[PDB]
Amino acid sequence: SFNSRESSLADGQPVRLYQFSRGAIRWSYNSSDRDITYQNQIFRTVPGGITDNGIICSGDPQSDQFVITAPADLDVALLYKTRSPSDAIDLVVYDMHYGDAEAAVSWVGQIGDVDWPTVDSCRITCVSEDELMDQPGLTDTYCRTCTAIVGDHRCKVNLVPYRVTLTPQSVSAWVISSGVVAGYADGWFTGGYVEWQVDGDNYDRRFIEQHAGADLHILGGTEGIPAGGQLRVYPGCDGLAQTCDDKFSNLPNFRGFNAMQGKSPFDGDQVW
Amino acid sequence: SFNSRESSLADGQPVRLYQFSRGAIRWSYNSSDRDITYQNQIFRTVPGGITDNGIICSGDPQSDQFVITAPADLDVALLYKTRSPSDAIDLVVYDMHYGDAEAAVSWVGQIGDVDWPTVDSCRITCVSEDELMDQPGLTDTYCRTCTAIVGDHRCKVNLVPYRVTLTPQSVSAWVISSGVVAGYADGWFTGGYVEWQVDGDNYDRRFIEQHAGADLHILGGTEGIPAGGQLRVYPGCDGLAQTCDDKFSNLPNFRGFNAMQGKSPFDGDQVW
Amino acid sequence: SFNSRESSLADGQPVRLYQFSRGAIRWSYNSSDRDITYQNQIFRTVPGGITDNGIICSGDPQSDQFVITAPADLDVALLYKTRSPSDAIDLVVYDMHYGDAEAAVSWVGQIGDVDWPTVDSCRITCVSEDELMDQPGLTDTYCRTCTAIVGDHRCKVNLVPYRVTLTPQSVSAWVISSGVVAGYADGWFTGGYVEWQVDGDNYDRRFIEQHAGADLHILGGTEGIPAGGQLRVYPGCDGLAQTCDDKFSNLPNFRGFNAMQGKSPFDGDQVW
Amino acid sequence: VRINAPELFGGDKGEGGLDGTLDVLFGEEDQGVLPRLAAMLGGLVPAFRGVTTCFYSGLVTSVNPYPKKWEILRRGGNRLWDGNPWYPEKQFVWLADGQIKAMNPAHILYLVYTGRDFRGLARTRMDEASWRAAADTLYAEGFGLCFEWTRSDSFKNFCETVKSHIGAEVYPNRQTGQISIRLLRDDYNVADLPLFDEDSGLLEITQEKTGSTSLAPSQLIVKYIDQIDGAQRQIIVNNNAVAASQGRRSSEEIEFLGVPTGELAGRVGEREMRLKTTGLKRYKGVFDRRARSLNPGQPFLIRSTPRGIPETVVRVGRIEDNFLGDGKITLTVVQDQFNLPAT
Amino acid sequence: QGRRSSEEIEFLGVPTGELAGRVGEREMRLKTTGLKRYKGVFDRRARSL
Ligand SMILES: [Fe+3]
Ligand SMILES: [Fe+3]
Ligand SMILES: [Fe+3]
Repeated sequence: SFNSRESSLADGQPVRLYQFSRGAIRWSYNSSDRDITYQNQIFRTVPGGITDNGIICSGDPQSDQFVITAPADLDVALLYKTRSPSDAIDLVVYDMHYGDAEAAVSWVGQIGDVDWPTVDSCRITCVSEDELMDQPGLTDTYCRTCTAIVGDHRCKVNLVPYRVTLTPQSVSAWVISSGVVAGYADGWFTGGYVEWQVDGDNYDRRFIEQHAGADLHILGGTEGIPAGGQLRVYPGCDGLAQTCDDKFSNLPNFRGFNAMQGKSPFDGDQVW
Repeated sequence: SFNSRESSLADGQPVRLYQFSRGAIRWSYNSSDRDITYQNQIFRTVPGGITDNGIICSGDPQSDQFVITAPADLDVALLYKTRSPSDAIDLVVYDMHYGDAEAAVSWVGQIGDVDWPTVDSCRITCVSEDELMDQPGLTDTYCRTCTAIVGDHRCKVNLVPYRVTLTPQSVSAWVISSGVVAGYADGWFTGGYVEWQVDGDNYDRRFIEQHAGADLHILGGTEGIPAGGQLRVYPGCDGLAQTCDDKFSNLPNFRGFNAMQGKSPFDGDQVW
Repeated sequence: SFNSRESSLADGQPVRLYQFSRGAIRWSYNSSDRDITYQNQIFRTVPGGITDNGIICSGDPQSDQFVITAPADLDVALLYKTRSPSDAIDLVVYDMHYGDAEAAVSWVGQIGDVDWPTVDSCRITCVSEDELMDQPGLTDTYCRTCTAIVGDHRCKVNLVPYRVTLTPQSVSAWVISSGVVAGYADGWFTGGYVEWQVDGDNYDRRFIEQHAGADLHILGGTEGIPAGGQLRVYPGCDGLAQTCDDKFSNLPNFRGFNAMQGKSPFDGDQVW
Repeated sequence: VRINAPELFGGDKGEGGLDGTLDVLFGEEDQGVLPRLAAMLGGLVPAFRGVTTCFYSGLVTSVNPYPKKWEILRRGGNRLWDGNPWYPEKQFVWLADGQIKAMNPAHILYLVYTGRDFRGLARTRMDEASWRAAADTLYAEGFGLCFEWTRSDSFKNFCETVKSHIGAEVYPNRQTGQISIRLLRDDYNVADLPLFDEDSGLLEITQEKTGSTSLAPSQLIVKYIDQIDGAQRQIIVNNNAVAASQGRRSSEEIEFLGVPTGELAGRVGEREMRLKTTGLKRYKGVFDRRARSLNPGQPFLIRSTPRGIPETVVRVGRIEDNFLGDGKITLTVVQDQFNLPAT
Repeated sequence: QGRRSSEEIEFLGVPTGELAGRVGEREMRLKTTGLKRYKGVFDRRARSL
């Protein structure tokens, strides 16, 4: 009846539904003045209303953004206030008419940017998957180092055995200290990242600038790190062939070119 | 008195005249509420009025356009509704004052674009000859083919003996069929064009995608082709030297370079 | 008290002062309706008021202009009406509150452009020193000529002995004639400039197109040259080494490269 | 042509030389087929009409199999114009005791506009009087240029380069509809030029553009190409008056590769320096119908006593007129400071 | 056309001359057939496009 209602000249009762999902956690909002139950999901009513600006599909990712307006107290947007969540918040938009149990999917995407122009409002800019095609695609260089992030699909190195679970001893503005890591050689954890559970099955990740003794340096500060929460810390690969094989014994998968050639052409001037 | 009237502080009676000409056919329009006779030519009065936006001469062809506003039923503009006429409609603009038999030429140009924003109006964009200088001017390539359109001033080939006058047997959406051309070898007419008289001494031209047996393929469809009108069809030159000389015996004027050199430099690496 | 008054919520009495300085001559203006004495300097009140548009410091010289609005009869701006003064008019802007003897410097710069949009107003565009960084900085070419303006810090040639003080015999639209220079060889003064005192310790300079006999050709016309005023005329250097040494004996400082090499590479094809 | 240089590269004791026979086919309208070329190459050999071609046969090098690149100088201009040259009495300009056979830029523009191989516009669309006057003036000034076409760009770019080189405006005349050319020279009488005043056809003048003098350059570098050898050359133009005032040295580089002689480059550089350092005054005036007949590049006088502007000579710039409706004719003008010195 | 006009288009991806001619015929037909462009306004009936 959704299509029939759209074609109807007197039963038009538009209502737009938004679904923000991050793994196992979902946030449901509706633009009407009362909650709507759809597919066993109830959508909350935001005091003040939630509205968008329209959907544009012109083939230009930079121009085809989707804008959401909502109060500054919106739960899903509140997360971005202090620090952007590590994972992207997928957004799905449905369209349905009051009194009908059928809805149609209109827009699908993820959060691109969030800002709070006024205390009584917040503007969210949503981007589609098409915008991820503007970055280069070379991803190849003939250099000495590995040119591969430890654990990627190219290194084929399993980090689960190297996982270390610990409770930090003391947390400071920029340094998190723990005695368990003090037993490892300096720089063992350099290049690794720290992941811990925020809510449900979602974890927030932070990279490590440097590891020295019992003190760990966290890039961008330690804000948001629970002082007593359980933390998982993985090591980091420098990328050198000696580092790759002595520590991880992954030399066969070494993607770097240590000593094949640095400059030698076959159309130079004098070989000697 | 035209200049005197322009300098006059109390006799200003501006009236703008437009003259659309295409060979032997002329269309005369005036912006006043009554017809004006000038040089033995009477200019019709369009119900609703005809007006422009102004004349700009800044040296930039892209910016110095001339815009005409007129109803959607204008006769001269009605031609563009279905398909643009093959020939360009030259436009000349005169200026005169009511009660005076002298007029001054203001703008000269040709139709650039026509559109119908509203059922009650039509907008015509007129371009000057200066805009034809934006296209390149290389017009030269050292390739094997002729690089010359059959019949141009460079080929120096007379197509009048090859003219064929015929009445089409059957006309379809995309194919025009005639038995007379069935007596020619396949591809004889490929590359040629069909011209027929529309009105007066003006003809509309259409190119031919392919010729096969008794069926002719017309680029862009056969719309606008009279089903019983007399049609003139000319052949087409493939551009190959063998094609040029065997069919037309125009080898001395052959502009192509068949076998002079494809790559051979005099500063290469090894001649053998 | 200036800062205290700015922080004050009830004593705000803003008043902006402008100081236009050119060497030994200063022009003082204020935006209030009465003259203000500051640092023993009294600022005139302009009938109609003087006001600006604001100060922008965004790091872009093209965008961070300062605009001044004042009547068309402003004394400092009146100079630009006929010809721009040779020297740049430095401008310093102060801020003070009525009843307080302390002022703060806000903007410093020089006149960039002046125009008179209306008979009752004039707009002055002021530019900062940052805009002088847009021009190139190569200032080096391996050519035969000197590549140095006579008298610059690179030529190290003292023009004071060559100074000639004279009273012109006759002044025309484009030619200034004097018999004293008639005693010099043709082209002796070519490339030089004429400087004369306008007011105080400021002189206006004009370059010379050509010198021939008793007649001097002035670039851009002779307008603004006093018919009886005292004029100082300096010679000009052609830039050739023979010209540099025979006339000025400054060959050791010759910055040109006469006969070191014109094309000769050490990686060519055939030395002979 | 009998080219005799068997020992150019030292002969047998060196790297060889250039010895052979050279045949040139310029590609005339009636050019025939060369029997030797067709016989040697064989197959379907056309006449190679419409294009200049050469056929070399002989020694190229010796000792080593690596032939060297060549450089050939070639003059042109008369074999163009298809079959009907236009005003040939002034087509070419002779420089340096006849060494350089420069071509008149006006002829270049006329060929580009009316050339059947370039644009093929009807010769009737060009105002003969203006073009002939421009060609006569250019020939009298001995102002020739040489160019080569390898950029494959739009006609507009090349035409703009030519105009900037010569300092001329090409516009389609509004009245007669033909293409007219006007040179920016001080070749006008003050009296005959029209005058515009508040009571004589001027409505309102808004923009003043006083300008500035402390800025602008003091030294100008002009780079040109000498056609005798094709080697890059440059000349230096200095502004002593502005240089003295300037606290620090300033320089700009302008390329006039079309200029074949240093003296001509200096002549145009003096014009550019005078224009850029004389402090032009720009005005944006509003006029009534009295300014209806003006065209781009046409100089005229303006007077406005209330503004304190005496009789001033200005050259027309951008034009925007409205004959019907608002009735507003607005013109943008610049002070007349364009002139090409002959010395 | 009163005077000759030409444009150059590069299709370096095309490996065969016949394929290049096939696409060039399409381009010529598109650029010389005189397309008509419209900017229409529709209600919800055009929602699924
Ligand atoms: Fe690795
Ligand atoms: Fe042919
Ligand atoms: Fe010197």
